[PDB]
Amino acid sequence: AVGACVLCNSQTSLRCGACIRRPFLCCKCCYDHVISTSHKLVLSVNPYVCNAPGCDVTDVTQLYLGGMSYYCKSHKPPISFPLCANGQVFGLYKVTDFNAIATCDWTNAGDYILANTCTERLKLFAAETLKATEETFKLSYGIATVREVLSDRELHLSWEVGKPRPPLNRNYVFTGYQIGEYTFEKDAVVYRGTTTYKLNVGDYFVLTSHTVMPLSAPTLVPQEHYVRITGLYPTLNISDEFSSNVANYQKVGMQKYSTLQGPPGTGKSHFAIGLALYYPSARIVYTACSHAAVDALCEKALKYLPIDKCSRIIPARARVECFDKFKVNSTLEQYVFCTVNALPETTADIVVFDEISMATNYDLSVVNARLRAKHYVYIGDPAQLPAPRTLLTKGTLEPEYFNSVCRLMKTIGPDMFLGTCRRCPAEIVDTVSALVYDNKLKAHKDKSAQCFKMFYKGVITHDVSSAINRPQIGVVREFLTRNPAWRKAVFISPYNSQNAVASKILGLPTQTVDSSQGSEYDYVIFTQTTETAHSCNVNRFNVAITRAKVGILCIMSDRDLYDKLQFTSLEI
Ligand SMILES: [Zn+2]
Ligand SMILES: [Zn+2]
Ligand SMILES: [Zn+2]
Repeated sequence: AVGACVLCNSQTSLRCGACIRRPFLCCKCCYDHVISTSHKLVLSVNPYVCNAPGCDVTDVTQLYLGGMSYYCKSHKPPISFPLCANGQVFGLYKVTDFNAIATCDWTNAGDYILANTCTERLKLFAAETLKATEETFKLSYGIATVREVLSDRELHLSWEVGKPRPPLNRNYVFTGYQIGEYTFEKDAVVYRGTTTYKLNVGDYFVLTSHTVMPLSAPTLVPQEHYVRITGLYPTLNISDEFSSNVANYQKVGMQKYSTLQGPPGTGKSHFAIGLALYYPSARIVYTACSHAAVDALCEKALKYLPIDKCSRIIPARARVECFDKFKVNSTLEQYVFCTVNALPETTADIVVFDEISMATNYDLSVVNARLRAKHYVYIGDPAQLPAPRTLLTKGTLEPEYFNSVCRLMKTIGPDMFLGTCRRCPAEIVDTVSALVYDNKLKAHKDKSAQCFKMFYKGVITHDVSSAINRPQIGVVREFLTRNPAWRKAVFISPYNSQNAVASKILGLPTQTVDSSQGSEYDYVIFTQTTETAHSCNVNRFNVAITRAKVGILCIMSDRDLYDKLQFTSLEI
């Protein structure tokens, strides 16, 4: 019952029994908590409660020390000291922001803003509290039981009354009863088991709520600048292919952590792998939140780094298929490729943390906890998509509050900017450069003259809250009859349910904007589906249209975003 004060570090025996995470608070801080919030339970070796038989007074503000023991006003002996006096709470060794973090329900943007503008120890408290609150909310959704099994990929579900039903997308992973993890898509529902299984009737599905470990390591270790490349040995022969990156590579070596903002198709992957070739003896751990981002770093590594010195870490509770072509789970290889959640406790010359817009402050802490390293490299794009905040329903989370790295990239700027898009037709590069990159992103490719926009609001139907626009798909179908090059196009929308309808009617492969992030395709068809905050978010829009290598068709609901597309407008 003895720890350091999460606000100021001062030793104490006071934790807040009201806070879900029960943080150690110093007497000066514990007071300013209890006297400002509904949080009145203080703990030490024993609870600060009235010790008189049958008395229920736990409010420290109505409590006194009578000898060794605590009493309320009604029970205290004549010789007693109140537990709250002169801005302190009686403890051994004798905050506005802490209070808002400790009591918020995390449904408001301002809660995430504060969890990212605050002091560094408060970012860990916030990150821990948020994640705790996120997991306890999963317990609020109704259990799903299998009524009947139609096919090997479709069944009929019965939903517990008196509890709400979860969104049936790829985000929401269920546990079958442990008969493998399962997702569902929309009275016929499409089921997808991790382990293939004759899905027994009576079997039930639940959202597994994993207990939240406390955090220790800061989001960002403290910054160190060096006069010379520290702890790394650069090649004197580096292939022309990576010549562009040498100054950035020397910056990586001359400070503790560095930030790389790389817009779509600007060479983030190339940069990350180019780092190993420039520091050829350096042990490098390649990490991201998702298997897809880590796999993408693997595909690049396979092309440039010796396969014998690469390992893909894969936890024995596997959830998707991972990259196969490396030795699996060899923690000691020079090159290690591993999701944040699966990181081993180890050291490294360089940690490369990729897709940083998708990381939470929880993830940034875990990494600094599990990996002791000479250099930390943070790669991604704050103009791209953050991790979903399942609890956030009010306000929009701006890129400067995604996590500590994005806040740095949005405030003091990134240490390094990849400024030339080599993926996208210039029509797309020019659109996004103006929209989210302050005109700093340059087109390598010419205009493709295969980038089209149509303003067509259509009709918005909903499967629950998930939007569908059949007329927008109708327009796409018409377009395809006259544009046969697009037969191979990937269909993209901000909505799973629009994607389900586009699958049936068009037969095109289908992606949400959020699932499309990090991928590229020759041709993209985008239906905005709706005018909502979701569908008009400039980051989501940016990702949507930068997936395309050759052509994009955008059926738009929003005038502002429509007019900004530097595309040939179509009629109908
Ligand atoms: Zn509290
Ligand atoms: Zn304190
Ligand atoms: Zn009492």
